[PDB]
Amino acid sequence: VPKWIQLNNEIMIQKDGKFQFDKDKEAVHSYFVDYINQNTVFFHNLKEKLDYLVENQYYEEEFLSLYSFEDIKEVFKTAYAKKFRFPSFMSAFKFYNDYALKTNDKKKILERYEDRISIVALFFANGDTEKAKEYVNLMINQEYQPSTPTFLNAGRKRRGELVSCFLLEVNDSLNDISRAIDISMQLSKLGGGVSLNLSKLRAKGEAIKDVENATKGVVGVMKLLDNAFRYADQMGQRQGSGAAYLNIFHRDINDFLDTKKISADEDVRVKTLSIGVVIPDKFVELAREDKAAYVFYPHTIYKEYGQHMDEMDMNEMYDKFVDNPRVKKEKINPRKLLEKLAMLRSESGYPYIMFQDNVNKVHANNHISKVKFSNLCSEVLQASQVSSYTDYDEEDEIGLDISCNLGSLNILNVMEHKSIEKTVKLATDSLTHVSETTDIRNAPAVRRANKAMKSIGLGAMNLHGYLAQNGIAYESPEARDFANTFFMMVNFYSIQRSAEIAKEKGETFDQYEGSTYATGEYFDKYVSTDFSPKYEKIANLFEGMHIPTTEDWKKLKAFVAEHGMYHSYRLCIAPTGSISYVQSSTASVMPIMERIEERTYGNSKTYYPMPGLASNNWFFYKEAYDMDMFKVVDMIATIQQHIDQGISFTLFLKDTMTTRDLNRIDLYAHHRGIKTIYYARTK
Amino acid sequence: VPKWIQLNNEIMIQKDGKFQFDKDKEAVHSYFVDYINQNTVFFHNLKEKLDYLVENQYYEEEFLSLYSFEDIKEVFKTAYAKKFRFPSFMSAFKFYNDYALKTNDKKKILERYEDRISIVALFFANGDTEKAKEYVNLMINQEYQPSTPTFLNAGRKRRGELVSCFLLEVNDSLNDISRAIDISMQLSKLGGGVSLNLSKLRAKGEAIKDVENATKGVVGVMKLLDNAFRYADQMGQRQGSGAAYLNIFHRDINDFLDTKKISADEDVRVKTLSIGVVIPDKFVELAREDKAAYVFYPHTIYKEYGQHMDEMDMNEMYDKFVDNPRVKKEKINPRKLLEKLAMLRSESGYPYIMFQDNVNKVHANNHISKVKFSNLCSEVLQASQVSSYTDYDEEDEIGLDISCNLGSLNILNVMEHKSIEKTVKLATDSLTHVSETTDIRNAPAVRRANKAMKSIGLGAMNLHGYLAQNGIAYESPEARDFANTFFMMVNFYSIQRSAEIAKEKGETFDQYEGSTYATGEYFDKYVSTDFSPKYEKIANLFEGMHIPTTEDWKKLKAFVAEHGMYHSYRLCIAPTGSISYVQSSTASVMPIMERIEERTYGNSKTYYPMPGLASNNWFFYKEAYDMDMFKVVDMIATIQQHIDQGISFTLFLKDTMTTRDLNRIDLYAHHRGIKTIYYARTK
Amino acid sequence: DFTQMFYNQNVKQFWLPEEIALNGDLLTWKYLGKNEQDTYMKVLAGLTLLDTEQGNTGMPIVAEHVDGHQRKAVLNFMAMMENAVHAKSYSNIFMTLAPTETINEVFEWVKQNKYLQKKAQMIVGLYKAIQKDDEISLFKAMVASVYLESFLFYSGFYYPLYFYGQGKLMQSGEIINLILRDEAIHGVYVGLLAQEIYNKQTEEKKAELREFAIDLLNQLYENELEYTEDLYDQVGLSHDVKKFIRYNANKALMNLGFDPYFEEEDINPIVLNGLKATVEPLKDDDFYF
Amino acid sequence: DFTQMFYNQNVKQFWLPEEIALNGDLLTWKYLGKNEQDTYMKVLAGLTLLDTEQGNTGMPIVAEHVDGHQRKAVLNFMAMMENAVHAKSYSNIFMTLAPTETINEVFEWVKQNKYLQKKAQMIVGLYKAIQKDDEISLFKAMVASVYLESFLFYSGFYYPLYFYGQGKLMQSGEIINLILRDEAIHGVYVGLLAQEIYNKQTEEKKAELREFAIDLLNQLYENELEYTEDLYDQVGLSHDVKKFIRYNANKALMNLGFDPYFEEEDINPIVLNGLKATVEPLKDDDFYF
Ligand SMILES: Nc1ncnc2c1ncn2[C@@H]1O[C@H](COP(=O)(O)OP(=O)(O)OP(=O)(O)O)[C@@H](O)[C@H]1O
Ligand SMILES: Nc1ncnc2c1ncn2[C@@H]1O[C@H](COP(=O)(O)OP(=O)(O)OP(=O)(O)O)[C@@H](O)[C@H]1O
Ligand SMILES: Cc1cn([C@H]2C[C@H](O)[C@@H](COP(=O)(O)OP(=O)(O)OP(=O)(O)O)O2)c(=O)[nH]c1=O
Ligand SMILES: [Mg+2]
Ligand SMILES: [Mg+2]
Ligand SMILES: [Mn+2]
Ligand SMILES: [Mn+2]
Ligand SMILES: [Mn+2]
Ligand SMILES: [Mn+2]
Repeated sequence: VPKWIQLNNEIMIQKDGKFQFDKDKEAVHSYFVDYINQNTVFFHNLKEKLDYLVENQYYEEEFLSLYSFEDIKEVFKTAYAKKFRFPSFMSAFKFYNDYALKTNDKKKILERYEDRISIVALFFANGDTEKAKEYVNLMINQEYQPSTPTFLNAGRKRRGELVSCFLLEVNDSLNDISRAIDISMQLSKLGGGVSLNLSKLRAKGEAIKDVENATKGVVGVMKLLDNAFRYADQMGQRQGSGAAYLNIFHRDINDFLDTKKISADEDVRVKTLSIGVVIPDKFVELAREDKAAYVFYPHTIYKEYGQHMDEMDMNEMYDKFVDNPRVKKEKINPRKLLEKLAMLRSESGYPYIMFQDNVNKVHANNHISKVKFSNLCSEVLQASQVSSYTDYDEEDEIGLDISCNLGSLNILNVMEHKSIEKTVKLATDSLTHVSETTDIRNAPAVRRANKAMKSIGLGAMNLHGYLAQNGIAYESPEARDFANTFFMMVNFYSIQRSAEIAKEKGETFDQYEGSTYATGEYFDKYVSTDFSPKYEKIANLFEGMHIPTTEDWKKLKAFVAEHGMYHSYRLCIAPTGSISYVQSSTASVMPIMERIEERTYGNSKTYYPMPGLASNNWFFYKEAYDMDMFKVVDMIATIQQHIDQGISFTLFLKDTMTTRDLNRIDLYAHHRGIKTIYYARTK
Repeated sequence: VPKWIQLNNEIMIQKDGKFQFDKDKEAVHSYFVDYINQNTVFFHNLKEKLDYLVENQYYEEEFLSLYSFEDIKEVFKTAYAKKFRFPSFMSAFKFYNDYALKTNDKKKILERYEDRISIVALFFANGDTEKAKEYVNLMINQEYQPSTPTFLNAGRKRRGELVSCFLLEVNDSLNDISRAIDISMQLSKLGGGVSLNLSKLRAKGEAIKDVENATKGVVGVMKLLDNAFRYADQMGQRQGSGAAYLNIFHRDINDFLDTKKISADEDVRVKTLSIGVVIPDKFVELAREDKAAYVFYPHTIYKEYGQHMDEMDMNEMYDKFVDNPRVKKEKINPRKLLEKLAMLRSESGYPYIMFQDNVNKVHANNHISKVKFSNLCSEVLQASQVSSYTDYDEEDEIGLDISCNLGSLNILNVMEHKSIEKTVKLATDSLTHVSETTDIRNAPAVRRANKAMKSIGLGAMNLHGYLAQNGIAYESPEARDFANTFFMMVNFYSIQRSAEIAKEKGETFDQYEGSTYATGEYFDKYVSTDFSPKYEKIANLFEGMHIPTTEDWKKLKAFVAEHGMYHSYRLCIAPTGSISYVQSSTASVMPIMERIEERTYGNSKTYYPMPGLASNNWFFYKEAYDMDMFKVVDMIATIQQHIDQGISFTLFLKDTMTTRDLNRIDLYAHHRGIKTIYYARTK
Repeated sequence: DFTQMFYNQNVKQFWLPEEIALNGDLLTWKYLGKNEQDTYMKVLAGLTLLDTEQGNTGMPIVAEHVDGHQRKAVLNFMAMMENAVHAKSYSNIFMTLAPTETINEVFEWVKQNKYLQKKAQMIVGLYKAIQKDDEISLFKAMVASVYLESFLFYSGFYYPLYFYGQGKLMQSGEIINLILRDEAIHGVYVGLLAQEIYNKQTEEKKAELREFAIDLLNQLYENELEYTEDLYDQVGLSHDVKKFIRYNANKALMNLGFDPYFEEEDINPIVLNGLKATVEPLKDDDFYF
Repeated sequence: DFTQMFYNQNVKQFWLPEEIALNGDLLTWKYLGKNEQDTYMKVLAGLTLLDTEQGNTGMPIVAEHVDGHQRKAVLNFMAMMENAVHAKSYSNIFMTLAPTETINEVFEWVKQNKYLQKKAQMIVGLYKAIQKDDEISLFKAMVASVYLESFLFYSGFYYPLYFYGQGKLMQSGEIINLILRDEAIHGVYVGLLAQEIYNKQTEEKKAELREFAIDLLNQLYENELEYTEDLYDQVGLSHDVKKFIRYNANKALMNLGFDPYFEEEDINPIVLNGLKATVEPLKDDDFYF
């Protein structure tokens, strides 16, 4: 057992009835005195290091060639002047095991934290030394964290794509299904998580070229996609991850759900394909009134109306579908379906729940399309247009496939530096740069939507960490007040930066003129409701920072009207799995699952306390499972009212609560305006 | 139970110790006087029938519009003038259950045998009334039988494709793999059996752009193809059938074979994809000498030499592969691999065995490409060039994917009518028409190969029926002499018709100038060796027909040199599974499995005696399992010497014999020049 | 050829009642109508009563007359599952859903019920008629046993599976599914033992045993139709239950190596949702001809 | 007052030999003398025979005649353990340690060994003499069963325990300890049932039953002495084993409610060292907040 691992395991050993949290710091020192410095490759000067990394195909020549060597050296010096120290052993371990650049033999460390941050900053700035230094100060203060793809791969020649969330629309044809399989394989090859909408696909027992009972339904397509994702597994590094979304009014919805049951046969169950269910308000109304619902055959609806079932508003179309004899449908019990969803989420955490009307009643780009499905993490909610992939030697009709750009603000570090505006604007600029530098040659609709929509996702993390280190309970009304104010400022500065980029470049996102930003509707609740903190403690937390008022929001609305907005979507709160360790932050805006988490690496045990955990804030670091899920829903809705896309919202349940409690949490989330529900993790 | 069912079951009720074969005839009468005539749909005249079939989307109106109604009436009258009667109940039952056109609800019979034959003939003639009458006389006499796709689907609006088998070359890339999956689904949707050569795909543990041990090998692609064929299953009517072919020198050859082991795990086992193994002469030489062999990693060979492992001759490059340190290889025991092949064929009948050198030592189009794999029935052996399917928005390099149209000569009916020449020429014309009117819009390499190669497959059926009905034992040297003479005549007249078509159209198949037809090498054994019958009985059997001599072959060689050949490939002997029932013929050139076969249909059981089975020819209808497989190999080699493509050669084994006997049969087949071995069916 | 394989499958399916917590069923039980609760109780009592006969007589009597140590062990294991596992499981379900007085009354009713008694006594009659060293009488009893395991239970299993497929009474439905999975393998195994006896007989004796099996099936089937209407008409399910009986009758026949008697039918989707050749090395000179 | 607790104890003791990997004994087995291996094989073969008959005959027949579904469930479970678990475990041991020919030879040896045949004849004879509704014949068979469980197995158990206690053949020894743990509770349970019948008798009848029990014990004992000498003389342990079987004879008598018959002796200290989530329906009030 290594010395740093012993020093880390000494945390659980209680002295005077208290955990030895400070010992973790010592572990970090050991982890750097015994391992990191010994296995870190050192060079006589930075010029030699850069030459070795470029020549050995570690870095890219293009992004480094935009700067003189003096500017690169100045950026590296700015990164190293902070003298950044990892506060916990797990932060440094996760960085140097997951993100630090290693030799081809994987035994030496080529990149420190400062080196990786400097390289990512130089990639972000695209030739501006001052902008690169600003990015270096942003990331070394740990105010902003690029996502795992961006942080890991920026500036590296041997790399995947910087985007890892991809949403694909699948049209109801064999050509479109095969193209979707191909694109899923190509994007998993790039290292991205792929979500596919299967609602347009006709159900099982439908007609193919006017022969009856011929379609295999969406379950056969799910089997094909599951095989494709198993095959494309990042060159045998990570398990291929894919998601499939189906509307709850699709007839296959039960069989869809049956793919996640343990009792399902081998020809029914898909193991590497996550599933999500899109639930329109009509289904919730039918379940609430206990009226029996109807699941429709999509192809009959398409033949009758010329549009797909998921392309029209089910609230106004459901009665017409039911009363139409030419539309084929099957009787179901919506309450039984809700109970089945709750039971499946209890067993396996699936499916993801998308409340379609909750997403689309605040969606700014409904003119382009309504949000029909979400991503693999159930937080990307954007307009998508299906593509018509025709036969060979025939021109395809390329639509819009969602691929947003991830990046997370560290709420604790951002707010302690009183730099919400600067961090949000710099993160928006970096996300815009990464979106502009993304070029996928095997996903035509993804590339077209990236060029047109210019959608980015700016998330936040360390919400619970910040609240606990400031003596605020996550379920307290003060925490929701802080979340409201902080995320309203984040939205304000994100919109301001998007409008500034649109003014500078002279271009907005495609079909912006029809958006609620152009019409000013988006700013309605912002020009009438003041989002300043209602509690003195939160106001003192925001001291030293200008909180945008209704007049500021009116000025921003006028600015957007005059200049437009560059990004169709700006904010989405991703789970932030492993980057939260490196940043010493709690994951996403979720409450912490455990105060101290026990992990097993190799044959060794390691202990990670939550950041800033001590005896004084032990009570404020309440575990997520012990919390009331209604108050967690309230906080997530408070944040969601300022996020244009969704939030990865995992439910944290105890083994005691039943499926009725899960359904109640889901229905309260639907009532409170929650757009997506990610997971049902049972303790 | 139906009256005809009782009459057919009365065959096995012996009277005076003999089977009541004549009862079978009675059954047909019943089957027509109680079911077919009552279930048939009669019109006032042919005009009303044709109009009803045209407007109700049963028939394509284009092929019928090329004839005036008087000509169509004359063709139908020619078909009905023969007064064709089905001699066995099973012939009529199979036609009216599998090939006769029924209504949309399948409650009535719209097409008689004469109606189907007339429609197929009118489609074949393409506006020529005299040619349509010739086709009608050829098919109503049952001298020639179009394949099941062509016979069933010719002239139908709801038809599929007339091509039975498709062969795809899969290049070593994710884009090519995805395109192969798409094309396999498209062609299975069209109803054709798809064969894919996986020998170019790099083995398991190869590098995908400098990251090693990343590839899943051919087994992952096999699983993808298996799921694709499961999904595309002819709209749920016929199970999707696919074939995978791998060279025996591929490193994955064991894992490949492990897909068919009955103890294979679900993550490896493949159940809807047939497997074939391509064995060069080098492997047989290594096994014979007991020298340990080496299987190779295709990607290392491609990197070192710039060509795929199956793209070059292993007999001359195996030592270079072994001595090359930059080529990666694994040690295997070739005798152990042969024993594994024999055990697998005993257990499940797989893999198909393709003796590559036996195919390519007489292959006429080696300049275009060597034959690297076979079809799903292991009888199509043609040159194929792999396609380079590139990224989206990039032009693809379209290669040649094999596809040929099947058609079988009924040997008994052809020789009874003394019309080898006329039947062969008319069948060649019909297959040329089927190739010309075939246009597949989702398989580009298949379309290009169909347009360029113009390859057709003219098979033969009722070899054993003709031999047994003429008092010739199938294993006798007289039977092999008859096969030699008959198939030399078939080859002569097929080459003559191909050259005549090339002369009349002024065009040959692509790259004909480099073929052995153009250089005259193909005719060598035909201009030096006489293939006239060596036995007086066979010569009497061939009386009334001009058997080509060496002078006729020299004249044909000169004619080909002057005019060329329209078809790259002309003769391939398919299994002819279910259409042999309608023709009252034994399946293909294979010996009969059983004298009387008991088949269960619905809740009833039926007995089909072999065509012409009686007391005097009971022992001439020797069952295949009771026959010496070495003499069957001799027969198949004798036929194969006159067939440019392969023959679907099924091995018929007894349970008592061991895997060593199967290996001996395989090695004798390789020694005798057998190109492919189809199945190892054990009694 | 088969006893060790069945031994393995049997012992690896071992389970105990205590593993499934039953109390959470009360959360759906309270929402069923009186007719639904009545049918469920009656079906449950029917299964309980029949399974007791199988544990006390059916399996032990067959184990007694079958020769072979390994077969006796497998049969003993199956008898154990009836008496120690299944019987306790049925009792547990009852005690959870009904008070003591209600349980006693339901069993009094089902004990007097004409259709339940007819089938119970028909099966028991054949077990009592087995004679020492007479393989014909043993075969007849095995046929009766297969009919119970693979056919007669299924008019009863229908209802718990119907609820289980709808998300109702999930804990007791899980228990029933485990029981049913045991009875399926019991039926297949006893079926193979019956085929062994059948295959030792002359052609005339075989035809006579086939007639026995079909005649017995017919008697039981006609009583099942009456049993079915008696229980399921009040909840409107009898048509679909009848399809399920015929489908399972066909499985029972196939277990006995006989052809299906009834035409193939589709089953209620809710209930569906609830539900070497000798290796010889190459010796060389096999490559030369 | 006791069946339920025996039911719970029996089912909680459930095990399969496959749970214990046996390849660890391969070396300590290889190292034993030919005499030691011979005695060991034969000892386990004698045990296999006893469990074969206890499972096939003894436990099922007693189950048939004992009244009460719970008592029958315990006896059925014990029967299953005898032939499906215990008897089979010995074959697992044999198949690991010995070549097929040695295994074949030892099973041939049980058939021709006069002491093993005599003890089987005597015990099985009493089982097959049970008459329906005749409690005295049942008592006699239960005495025989207790003597098999608590006395007769022990001439066999000695040797695996003797090795286990020296740290030899410890995986096989683990199996044997599990078997012994089962037989101890089987002997107590059957003993309690025998006492029930004995306690119903007149004093005169009781006196005769004690005579039967003691005469039977002495007859079995005298045969076991000869069996013990036959097996253990070649390994030098006969006198030690004899002390062990007398010790266990007293335990068998005690299980029957009788006083010890043999005087206490020091036993070899080596041998002593050898010893889904809950589901609720959705209410209309859960849709409003
Ligand atoms: N907690 C930590 N986080 C990150 N790096 C660390 C940490 N502890 C030590 N190191 C690394 O090890 C070096 C030694 O640091 P130490 O605590 O011994 O003193 P120092 O004054 O920071 O040293 P130096 O002269 O290297 O700057 C640091 O410069 C840094 O590179
Ligand atoms: N074996 C058969 N094959 C094909 N069609 C048959 C067969 N048997 C009967 N039919 C059909 O059923 C009709 C019944 O007539 P059948 O053969 O009994 O003799 P028919 O009335 O004297 O006239 P004909 O033989 O001249 O048609 C036939 O005309 C024919 O259309
Ligand atoms: C992407 C991917 C490829 N492969 C295998 C199958 C293909 O035959 C083979 C080639 O993939 P390619 O698509 O050719 O990958 P590449 O072109 O980026 O890499 P290279 O330059 O080396 O050609 O890699 C996998 O096994 N799994 C995968 O996920
Ligand atoms: Mg379409
Ligand atoms: Mg490549
Ligand atoms: Mn039972
Ligand atoms: Mn049972
Ligand atoms: Mn025992
Ligand atoms: Mn015992």
